[PDB]
Amino acid sequence: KEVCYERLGCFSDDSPWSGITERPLHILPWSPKDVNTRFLLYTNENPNNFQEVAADSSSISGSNFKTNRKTRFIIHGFIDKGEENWLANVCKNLFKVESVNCICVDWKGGSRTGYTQASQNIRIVGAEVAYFVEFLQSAFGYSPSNVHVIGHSLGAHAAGEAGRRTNGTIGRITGLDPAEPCFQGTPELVRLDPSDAKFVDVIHTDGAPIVPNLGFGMSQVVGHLDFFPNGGVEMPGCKKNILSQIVDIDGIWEGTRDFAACNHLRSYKYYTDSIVNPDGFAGFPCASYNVFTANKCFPCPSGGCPQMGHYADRYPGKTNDVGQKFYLDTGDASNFARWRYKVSVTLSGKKVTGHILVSLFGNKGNSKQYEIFKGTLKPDSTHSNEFDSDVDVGDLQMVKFIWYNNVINPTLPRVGASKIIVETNVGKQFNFCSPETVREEVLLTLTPC
Amino acid sequence: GIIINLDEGELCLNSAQCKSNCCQHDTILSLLRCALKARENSECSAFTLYGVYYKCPCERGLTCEGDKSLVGSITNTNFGICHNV
Repeated sequence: KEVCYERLGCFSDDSPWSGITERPLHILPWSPKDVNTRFLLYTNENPNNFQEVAADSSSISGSNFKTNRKTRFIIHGFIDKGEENWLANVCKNLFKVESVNCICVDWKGGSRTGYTQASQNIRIVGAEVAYFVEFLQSAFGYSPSNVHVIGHSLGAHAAGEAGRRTNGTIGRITGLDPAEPCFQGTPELVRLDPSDAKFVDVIHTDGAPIVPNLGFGMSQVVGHLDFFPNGGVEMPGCKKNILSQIVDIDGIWEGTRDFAACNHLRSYKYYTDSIVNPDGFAGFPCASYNVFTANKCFPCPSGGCPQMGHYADRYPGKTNDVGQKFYLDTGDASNFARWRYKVSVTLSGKKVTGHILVSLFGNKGNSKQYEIFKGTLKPDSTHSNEFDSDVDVGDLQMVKFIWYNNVINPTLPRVGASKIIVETNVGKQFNFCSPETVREEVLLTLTPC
Repeated sequence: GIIINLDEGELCLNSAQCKSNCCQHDTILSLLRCALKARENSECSAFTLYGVYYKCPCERGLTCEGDKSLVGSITNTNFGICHNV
C-alpha cells in the first residue's frame, strides 16, 4: 500500500521500490521503532566510549558533538561474527589523523531479519540519517557539505537514501561494497549512485555475481570514482565460497547458511588502513584489472592517481565524470598498503638462462628482491616489470641487481646490468648504471648516472 | 610421497617444501608455514639443520651476519641481520 511514520514520512510500495524484477516481492519498511536506528557518537574527546545523540537540541547540546569540525557517519550492513567492533575502529583511526564527530549508525534491529526486509528497512535508516543531517543544518546552521556518510553492504544503500533525501548536498557518500541483491541495475532512486552526494566514491571488493558465486558486492559502477582493489572480485587473504546456482540470500544474511564474508568485509578493512596510510593505495586508471596486471596503465596520469578510500576527496578531478574506474593491488593483511614501481633492466654480460631480480634502496628504506624476468638473459636486451612494493622506499639512492638459475653453470658466466631505471607511480624516473658484471648470486650494486 | 612447491602461508614441515625454502614459525609451539626469505637489513636466522626456522634465512646473496654461536645457539637460535656480503 503506502505506510507513514512519525518524522520520517511515508514510504510507498510502488515500482521501483517493489515490483521490478530485481526486487519483486512487495515488502514495506518496518517502522522506525522497529528498525531502531541508534546514533552512537564518538569523538576525539570520547574516543572509546560512545555517547548516544539524536536529532534534537537537548541531545546535541551537552555533548562532544561539535559544529566546527566534520561529521562522518559510518552505517553498517552485514556484520560478521567477531566484526561487531569494526565501526568503532574506523572512528579510532580518524582520531589518529583528525578532529572529527564520528557517529556510528546502529540499526541492528532493522537489519536482523530476511534480507528483503532489511533491503526495505534500509529506507528508514536512510531517512533517519537525512533527518539528523537536516537537523544540524536548521538547528545549528551546519552545512551538509561537512557531512560524510560511509556505508558497507546494505548500509551503502542506506547512505544512498540519506543522501537522496538531502538532495545530494551531502559532501561525500562512500559505499564500501554496496550489496548486490535487490540493488544492481535497479534505478538510481532505489540505490547508491553518483547523485546522492556532491562526491561518491565506492570500493568494490566482492563484485563476483551473487548467484552462482556469492558475489555479495555490486559490480556495477555506482560512484564518480569506483576503485576495484585486486580487481574487485577476489581479495588476497580471502577464502572463496563454493558455487551454488541456488543461493539462499536470507540464509546468508541471517547466518543460517555458511559465508566467507571475507571478500565483502575487506572494503572496510582497506578503508580503515587507508586512513593511516595516505599514499599507500593509489588507484591507477586502467580499463580492467587484466590490462592493469599486463603492465599497461602505469604511472599515474598528469594529475595524480586517486587514493582509494579515506583520502579520495583530495584527488583533484574526482567529479569530472561518473563511474571512472581505477585499479590497484593491496596486501593480503595487516597494513594493506602497497606502492607500485616499474623497473626496466638492460643486460650486460653473457647470454645465459636465469632470473634477473632487482631491489630498491631509498632515503626511507629498501624493498626485497622482486623478480623482473625469467628465461634467456640476452646481453643488451631490456626487461621491465611493475611490482607492488610493500615498502615506499622514498627517493631511490641505489638499486641492486642479482641473477641465478637452477643448472650448474660450467663457464661460471657473468651477467650484470648496464642501466636499471626505476619509475615511481607518480612517474619520476631514476637511472642507475654499471659497467660491472657479476657472477651468479652476487649482488651487483648499481648507482646513479 | 615428497611434497614440493608450497606457497607463502601454506603449512609446511621443513623448508624444502616451500617455494622459498623457509618454513617458519615464531614460537616453538606454532604451526609452521612457508614464509618469505629475509630482506636485506631485516632480521634473519642463520642457516639451520632443522628445516623450520624462527626467522627466515636471507634472500639471495645477502649474508646474515649475526652470531653463529656455540651449541645451544646453534642447536636453536643463531639470528642476525642480512647484509650484503
